[PDB]
Amino acid sequence: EERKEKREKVRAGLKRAIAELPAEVAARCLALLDDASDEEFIEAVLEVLEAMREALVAMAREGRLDAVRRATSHINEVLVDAAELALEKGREYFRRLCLIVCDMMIELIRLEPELRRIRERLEEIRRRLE
Amino acid sequence: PEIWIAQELRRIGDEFNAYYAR
Repeated sequence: EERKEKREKVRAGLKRAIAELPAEVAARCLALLDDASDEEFIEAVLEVLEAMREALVAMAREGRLDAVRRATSHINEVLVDAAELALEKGREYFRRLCLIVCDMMIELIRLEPELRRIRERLEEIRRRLE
Repeated sequence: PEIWIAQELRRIGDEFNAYYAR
């Protein structure tokens, strides 16, 4: 039963994250989230996550370092429940999240001027999963 | 098992948002 609970919590944090995006991408991520039934959900989450990773890196090179922060924080508050659900449907669904989320933050860290410690752990967690 | 990596990712991810730009 708790699958539905964790799905609404992932639906909530991702919505709050998407609200920090431009309206062009905030439309597709929002339609993919709400037109995916209940078993493509994790696929839509990984789709919305891949579009978000695509979005936040462009704004990070622009100077929108505050929107990327506010957006990723909402990605963070649902990162554990998304991995648990993705692990419930398949070990590959777990691994897809890091390759999105881990790769997202890594490029976000590799863009901001002036911690390599976090970049370091993110790379190995990617390697250890690969 | 794998759930630890998830908790490690929020931990690492929450630290990224803390000490990002400023």
